Amino acid sequence: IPDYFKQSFPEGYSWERSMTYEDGGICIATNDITMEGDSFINKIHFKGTNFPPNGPVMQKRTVGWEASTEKMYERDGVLKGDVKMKLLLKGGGHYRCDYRTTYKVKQKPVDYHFVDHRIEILSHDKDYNKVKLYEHAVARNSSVIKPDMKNKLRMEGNVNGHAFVIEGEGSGKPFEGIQTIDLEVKEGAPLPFAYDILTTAFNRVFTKYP
Repeated sequence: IPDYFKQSFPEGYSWERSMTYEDGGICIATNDITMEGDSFINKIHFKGTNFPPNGPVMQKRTVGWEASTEKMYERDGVLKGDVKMKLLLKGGGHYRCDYRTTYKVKQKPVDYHFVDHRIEILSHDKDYNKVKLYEHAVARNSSVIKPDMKNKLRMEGNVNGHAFVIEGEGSGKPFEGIQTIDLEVKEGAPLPFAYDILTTAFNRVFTKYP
């Protein structure tokens, strides 16, 4: 399996993602990923709208994302990833969302493969102003990048009219597909919406490819 994300460096890559929730809530996000030495640099823009004021996002009733499988494939020479995601609710149901991502990797001109995800909030303070987040990602069939590397990000976001800024400092194992990050809300505290809707926007370079 080709690893178009690691091959994108040192130059880097970007991605664009739509997230369509089952109750009309919609989020759009972009990330521009560069590398400055031992660290990846993520510049993230996140916008979300049409979340019902009584839905699980605006009432903070989500409990985490279910493990997922993302189908990675090529069309028109562009790398794409689709994954049906499920957000678990405190009452036991699932709140569904369709993710569609365009991965603008190094190679403009490039057999699908999968990426199995597990993402989890390991700890958080009361209002999620500070969050420790973890991801595990592995690709499976149908030396610019050190075994250990830092990952830094800044997100400028607006959800249902509420602006906010979040920055994170973390590290991971690019070749083992493991990473963690410490996230801090820098503007817009306290967030009035479910933190879970942001965590997947907080870098497929941290994926275990054969």
